[PDB]
Amino acid sequence: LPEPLPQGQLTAY
Amino acid sequence: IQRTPKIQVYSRHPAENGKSNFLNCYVSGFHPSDIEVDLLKNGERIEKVEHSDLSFSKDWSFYLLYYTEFTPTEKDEYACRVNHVTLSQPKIVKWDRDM
Amino acid sequence: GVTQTPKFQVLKTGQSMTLQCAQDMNHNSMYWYRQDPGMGLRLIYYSASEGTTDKGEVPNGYNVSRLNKREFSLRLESAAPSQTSVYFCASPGLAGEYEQYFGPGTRLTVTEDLKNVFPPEVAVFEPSEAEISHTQKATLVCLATGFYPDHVELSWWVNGKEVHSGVCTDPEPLKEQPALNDSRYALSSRLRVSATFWQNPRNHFRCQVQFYGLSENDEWTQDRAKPVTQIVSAEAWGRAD
Amino acid sequence: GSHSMRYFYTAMSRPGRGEPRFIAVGYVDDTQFVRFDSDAASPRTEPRAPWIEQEGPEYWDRNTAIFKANTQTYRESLRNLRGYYNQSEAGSHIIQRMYGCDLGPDGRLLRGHDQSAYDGKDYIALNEDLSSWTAADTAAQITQRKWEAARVAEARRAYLEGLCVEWLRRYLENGKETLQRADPPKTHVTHHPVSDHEATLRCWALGFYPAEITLTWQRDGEDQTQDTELVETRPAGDRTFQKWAAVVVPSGEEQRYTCHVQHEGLPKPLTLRWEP
Amino acid sequence: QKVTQAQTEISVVEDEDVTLDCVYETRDTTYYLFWYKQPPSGELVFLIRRNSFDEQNEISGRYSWNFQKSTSSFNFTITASQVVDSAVYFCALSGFYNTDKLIFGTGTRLQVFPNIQNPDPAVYQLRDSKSSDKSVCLFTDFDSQTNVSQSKDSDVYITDKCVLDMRSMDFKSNSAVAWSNKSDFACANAFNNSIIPEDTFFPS
Repeated sequence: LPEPLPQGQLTAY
Repeated sequence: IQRTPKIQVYSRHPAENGKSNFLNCYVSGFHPSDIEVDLLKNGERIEKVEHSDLSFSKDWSFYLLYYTEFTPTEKDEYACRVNHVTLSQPKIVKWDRDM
Repeated sequence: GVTQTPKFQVLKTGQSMTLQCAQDMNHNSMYWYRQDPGMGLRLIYYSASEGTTDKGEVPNGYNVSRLNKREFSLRLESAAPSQTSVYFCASPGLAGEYEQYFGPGTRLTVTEDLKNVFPPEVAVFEPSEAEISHTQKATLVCLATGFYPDHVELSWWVNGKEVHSGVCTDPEPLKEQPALNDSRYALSSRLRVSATFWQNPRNHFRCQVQFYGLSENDEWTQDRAKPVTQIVSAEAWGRAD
Repeated sequence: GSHSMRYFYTAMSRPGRGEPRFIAVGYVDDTQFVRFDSDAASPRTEPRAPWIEQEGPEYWDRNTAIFKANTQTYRESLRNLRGYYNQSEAGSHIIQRMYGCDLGPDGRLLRGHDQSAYDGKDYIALNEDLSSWTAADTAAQITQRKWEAARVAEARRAYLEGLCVEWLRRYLENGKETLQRADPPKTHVTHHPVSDHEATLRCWALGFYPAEITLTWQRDGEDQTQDTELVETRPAGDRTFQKWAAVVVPSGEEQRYTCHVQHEGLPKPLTLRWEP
Repeated sequence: QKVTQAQTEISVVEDEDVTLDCVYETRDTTYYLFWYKQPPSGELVFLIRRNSFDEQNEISGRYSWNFQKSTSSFNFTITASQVVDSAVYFCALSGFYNTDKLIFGTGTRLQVFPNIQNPDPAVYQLRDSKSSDKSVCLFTDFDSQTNVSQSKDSDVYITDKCVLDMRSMDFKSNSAVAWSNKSDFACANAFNNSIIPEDTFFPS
C-alpha cells in the first residue's frame, strides 16, 4: 500500500 | 550533465535452437527517462515487444527491460537497437549468445 | 478555516433544509457532527474526497452531497424533533494552532407548529438602593422571557458601546414549562458598575437581545405579530438616587 | 535477509501537448507487485505479482485514488520547481521519489525512507529521525520550510512506522513461498579464445534471487579486480536475475583460475573452475 | 473505536489545579489525539494535537498534557486555574488518512469559580420596569461554596450562579436571579430552597 492521502491537503513541493 | 544508457542484449534461457525462448534487451543507467528501443531479426524490426514498467536505481538513473518471445535457429541473427537523447546516432548492439 | 451557513434555523416537522459547509484549505476530508447535551460530538456523514460520501454513526434522516473539493452539504429531507441539535462541520489537518478546523456550528430547532415561535420580552430592573449603600456597587438585571426557540444572543451596551467587563449571563436558557415540549425559554443577565457610575444621570444602559426567528420565505397568517429575526431591547438611565 | 518495501514515483513534464506524466511502481525486496500510469486511457492501478491479486476491489480503488491525487499534486510541484529554479516551460523536467520501510528483527521499522530528486540530482530527503529534512540546495530549502510548517514529516512518520510496516507483513505472509525464499545461482564457466595466446573466461550466474551477488576471479590469493570484467546485474524477465564475470588469461594456464560466487541461497560460498 | 471522558461536570476555585481525564481505544498502531475547548460561546478552539509516536512530556505554560500510550490515556492539566478557563472540554481520536473517522469524547464541563476574597452575602429586591410585572430578586456577594437549587414552586424561576468580573476594579462576584409574578413572592422568602450562609443580609 502506498502512503494514503492525508486528512488535510496533499502538500506539494 | 545527463547520463547515457548502458546496453545489454541476451536471451532469458540459454540459447538452444528450435527451443522456445525470450530475447531480452536491458537498458539502464540513463537519464532522462526517454528512450527508443527496438528488437531486430536479421536487420528487420520485431513488432510486439512488450517492456518492463519504468523504475530507477539508487542513483536516480532509469532502467527498463524490452523483451520478446522467439524460437532461435542457426541462420537467424538478432540485435537490440537503442536511441537516447545523449546519442547522436542509434546504437546497434548485436546479440552474441556467449555474452 | 471552514465556514458554515446558516448560523441558526427554525423548522416545522416534515420540511427540508440544507446546511452548507465550506473549506478553503484544500483538504480532502470533510466531516459532519451533531452536538447534543452530554453526548459529545457524534459523526453523521463524512467525505474522503470530491464526490465521495460514507455513513457515520447517525446517518438516519441525514443525507449528504460532497459537491466539489470545497463544499460539503448536510441535507434533512424530512425534519424531526429528534434532530434538534447543534451541527458542526469539521475538516482537520495538521496545523491546528493557526487554522480553524471547525465551523461556528449551526443551532437548529425542529418544532411541531410555528405558532410556537415567540420573540423574547426584554426587561431591565434597576439597582437596589439597599445594595448601593451596603456594597457601593450597582447591579442591573436584564430578563429575557417567553422566547422559543432558545436561539438568542444577549449583550450589554453602555453609552453606545458593547461592554464585556462587569457582565455575566446565564450559561443556558431556562425553561418556563419544563413539563411541556415546546416550552418557551427565559434568560437572565447582570451588569455591575460602581455606585457613582450608576448615579450619573448621563450614563445610558441598554440591554440588547438578538432573537433568530422566521424569515421572508416563511408564511404567516395569525393575529399576533410575525416572529421574525429581531432585536428586542430594554434600557434605563443612571440616576442620582 | 531483512525484508523491505519500496515505492518509486516518477513525475515528468511534457515538452509538447499534454499534462505531466506520473508513473508509480512498488516493490517488496526485488519483486514488483503494483503499477500505475497516468497515460493509460482510463488510468488504473494494476497487479504485477500473483500473490497481490487476492486483495479485494476495495484495495485497488484505494490505490487508484492515491495515485490519481498524486498525479495532480506532482503537476503542481513541477510548476513550482520550474519557478524555484527559474525555468521556462520549454525545458522538460523530472521529479523522482523513493520511499519505503526496512523490516527489522522484532518485525518492526528498522528505518524509514523518503528521498526526492529533481533532474536526477538529490533534492530533499527525510532523515533517520523521521522528523527533520535535508535540503540539498536553496530551492529545496523553500520546500523544507513549507514542509516543516505543513508538518509533512508527521504524516510521513505515521505511515512509515504504521501502515508501511503493517502492509509489508501482510504481503510477506501472502506470497511467502516466493518472497521468503532465496533461489541460488545456477553457475557454469565459459571459455573463448581471444588470441592466439589468450582467452576470456566467463563465469556465469543465472536464475538467481535476490539480486545481491558477488562474482570475483582469482589467480592466487589476491583478487583479479584488475582486470576482471563484470556486467551489471540484469533481469531475465521472469523475476529472476543474471550476472557474469570475465578475465583474459593466457592459454596456459586456465587451470590457475578459480571463480567465487556469494549469494543468500548459498550456505557455503560456491567456487568454480573451467572444465575442458 | 472508542473515546471516553468519564468526567461530566467538574468544579474548582481560582488558582486551584484541575486534571481532565481522557481514555481511548484503538487496535491501530498509528493515530493522533485532539483536545478542544468549547467556551460558553459555542465555538471550538484548538488546544493541542498529539501523535501516538511522540514523547510524554508536554508542558506549555499553564496547560499541560501527559500521554501514556501503554495505559491508553491522555490527560489535560491546568495549573493556577482561572475563571476564564470555564468551558466544556473535548478529547478526540483520529487516524491520519482521508478515510479515517475522527471520533469524539462525551466531553467535560469545567466550572472555574472565583476566590471571593471578602464575602458579603445579600439578597436584594429590584424595582419595576415600569410594568414588569413587576419584581425581581437578586442574591449576590456569596462565596463559591454556595449552591442554588431549583425552587419547588410552579412559577418561581431561579437561575444557577454566575460569575461577575469587574476588571478595572479587580473585583469578582457570584450572583443569582429569582423572579415570579405571584403576589406573595417576596425576596425575603425567594431562596428558601437553598443551603445559604445564615448571616446573609436581608434588606426590608
